[PDB]
Amino acid sequence: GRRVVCERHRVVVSYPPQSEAELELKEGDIVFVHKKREDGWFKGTLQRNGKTGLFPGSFVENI
Repeated sequence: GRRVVCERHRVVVSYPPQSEAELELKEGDIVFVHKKREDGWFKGTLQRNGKTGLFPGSFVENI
């Protein structure tokens, strides 16, 4: 019941970052979601490169 801050997701649609605040997503990447924002952007950390940043939530799916 305690907050989930490391929720495992898979990237469904690749996303190129518009700035350094954003994460590059590649299809198939594993991303751990720390926060889902009211504006629909997620904060998470990629397993592949260890980077933390913001990305559009609709581009990922729960595992």
